[PDB]
Amino acid sequence: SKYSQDVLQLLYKNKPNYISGQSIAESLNISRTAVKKVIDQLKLEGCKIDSVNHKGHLLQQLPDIWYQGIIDQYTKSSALFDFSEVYDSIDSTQLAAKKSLVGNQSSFFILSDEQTKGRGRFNRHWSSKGQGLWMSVVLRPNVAFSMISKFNLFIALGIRDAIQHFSQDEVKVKWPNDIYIDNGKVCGFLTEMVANNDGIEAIICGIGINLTQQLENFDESIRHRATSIQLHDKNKLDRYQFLERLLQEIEKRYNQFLTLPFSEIREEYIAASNIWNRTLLFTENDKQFKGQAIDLDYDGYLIVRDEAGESHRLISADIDF
Amino acid sequence: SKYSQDVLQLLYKNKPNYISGQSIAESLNISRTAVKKVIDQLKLEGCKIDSVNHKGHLLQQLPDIWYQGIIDQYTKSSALFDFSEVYDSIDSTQLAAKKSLVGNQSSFFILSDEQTKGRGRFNRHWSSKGQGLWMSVVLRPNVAFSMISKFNLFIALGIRDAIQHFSQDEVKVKWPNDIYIDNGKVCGFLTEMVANNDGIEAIICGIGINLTQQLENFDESIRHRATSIQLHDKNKLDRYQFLERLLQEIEKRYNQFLTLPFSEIREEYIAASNIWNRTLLFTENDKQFKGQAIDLDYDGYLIVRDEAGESHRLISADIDF
Ligand SMILES: Cc1ccc2oc(=O)n(CCCCn3nnc(CCCCC[C@@H]4SC[C@@H]5NC(=O)N[C@@H]54)c3F)c2c1
Ligand SMILES: Cc1ccc2oc(=O)n(CCCCn3nnc(CCCCC[C@@H]4SC[C@@H]5NC(=O)N[C@@H]54)c3F)c2c1
Repeated sequence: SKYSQDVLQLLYKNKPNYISGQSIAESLNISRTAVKKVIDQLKLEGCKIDSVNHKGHLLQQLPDIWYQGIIDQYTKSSALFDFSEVYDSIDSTQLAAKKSLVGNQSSFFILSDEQTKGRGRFNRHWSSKGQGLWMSVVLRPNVAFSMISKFNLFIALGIRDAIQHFSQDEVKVKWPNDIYIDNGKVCGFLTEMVANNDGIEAIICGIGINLTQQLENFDESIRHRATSIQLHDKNKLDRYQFLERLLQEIEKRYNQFLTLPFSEIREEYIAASNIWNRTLLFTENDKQFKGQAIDLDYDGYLIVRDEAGESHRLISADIDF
Repeated sequence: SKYSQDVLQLLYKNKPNYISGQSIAESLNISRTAVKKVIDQLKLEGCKIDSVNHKGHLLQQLPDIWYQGIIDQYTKSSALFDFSEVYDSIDSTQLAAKKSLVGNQSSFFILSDEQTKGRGRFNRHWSSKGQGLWMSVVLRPNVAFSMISKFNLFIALGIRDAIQHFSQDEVKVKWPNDIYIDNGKVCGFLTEMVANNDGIEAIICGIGINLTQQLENFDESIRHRATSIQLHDKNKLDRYQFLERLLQEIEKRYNQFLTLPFSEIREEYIAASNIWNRTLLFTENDKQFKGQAIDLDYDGYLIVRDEAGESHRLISADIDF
């Protein structure tokens, strides 16, 4: 409805108090009966809303659907993000972000319940409705373009922390672009930039996180190597609580990226990684080789000793277990 | 008119032969009288068209206006460019290019007679109708993002050569981003990219060239340091001939960029530069200093000895004479 988001936003703003239908009606300049109809539709879409005669309405719980009016409250109080765009379905949050950043210096993010053309690294296929967080973040660091790599390392730890807050099981980073919970890939992200020789015009970080998929919801080919946050959380995973936590952690790590050399988080990163003490398969255009991760150095390069005993120093790699 | 571009394209395709009105009418499935009206309007817009009873029409000369139908013939025979977009007016060819490249791997260029929001380096103001070439080129080199700097060096020589073909006076490059004809800035360009750690998604090269401005057409504040190609060409500068030459040279230098190390053009570059043997003013965020250009090294870095005797090695700089 035209006013569904405004009513939802009023309900969210007023937790933990009940708000009367009349207060909503006056706030939006519509009748009591249009408020009641909007609230009925919200309950029909899966809003858990307690209604009490003479007292009004209390939003208790949101469904597994993104609502622009709620996310507006997230950006309103954000020192980092100017706005968000929220979609039920699009081709890709990353395509949208790359278009929306042109011609302005706004920091913002784009969320979609579903992507019809989700793309990962190397143009690989990735995005079902209701089961995952599909998000692109656009930021404006005043730094040289060579700093993209370090951004990628900082943001990994923020994403890992946010997921770890909801998982009873250990959450690890696979350098440089994925997150795992006990052999199951729960998240992929990729950092892209627009830049020139004078500096970066935008960072676009694309983040895809499996939230509520049950094993039955993964292809039988990938079930053993894929997982969702819900499969490691004894409690219902609430996507809004999770998003709030993810944005706090993104901001924390972005400010670290702007203020700290990577050598100051390198030990934490190494201890959060699951690439050690195992044979790794590296793909590099037309050539593939096996090797071992020896170190992650002060500049974020992975130090590798390959099967033939030769050392490599890689800013990035395409790694399989 | 709906068919003005199709008729213009037929006339251009048929040089050096005359084409009859009937042949155009049959080609486009319209009447002789609509062909005659279109041709009258083309002549009114400044098309020099010879019409001869019983023989037909010969396009002899185009006005100082960009026509999509002509540029289509330029991209049709190009091994490099898939298409172009041609505008009478837009905010910026570079904004448009950055939007049009999202979600595809096409190579293309964007031309506008006028820009209302032309922007150079550091968001500086730059774009009058009828007097200049305002163009953005989008290319798809399969290379690492650190290669942007070398692209910038190769393209400089192509732009310089194209201008030099029409100027009786020596044309020089001011590293890293401008072209001069005897103390007059005739061109600015800037190379930008979209990239991630796995490689470049697009090069966007924005090129602005003063073509036909007379000194009266420059602000009185910049007249002594600004120039146009026309002011150094005893012959009428024809913008289409010039564009054709500029695109040949862009392609030549792009293929060099893809195949040669910079050390193979470094000597030519040094001999084409006008930054030697003079005091230069460098601006670097909040600090400014004076210095001398000592060398351009094998990697494209400018070697500078500053006024205090300290050496600097700069991938890029903000330089004034
Ligand atoms: C979690 C999970 C588990 C098992 C999987 O078996 C799969 O086949 N897949 C999909 C492909 C994952 C490979 N990949 N490529 N690039 C990356 C890193 C970048 C991924 C793109 C992230 C976001 S999604 C929102 C935004 N809008 C886009 O179009 N991209 C970005 C990968 F992990 C499996 C996946
Ligand atoms: C020729 C000429 C002579 C005298 C001048 O006195 C001036 O004030 N100006 C304008 C500013 C020139 C400084 N500049 N900044 N970045 C650069 C390099 C990048 C310039 C942008 C080029 C293209 S134009 C098509 C495309 N679409 C855009 O928005 N940008 C690009 C500069 F030379 C004078 C200029």
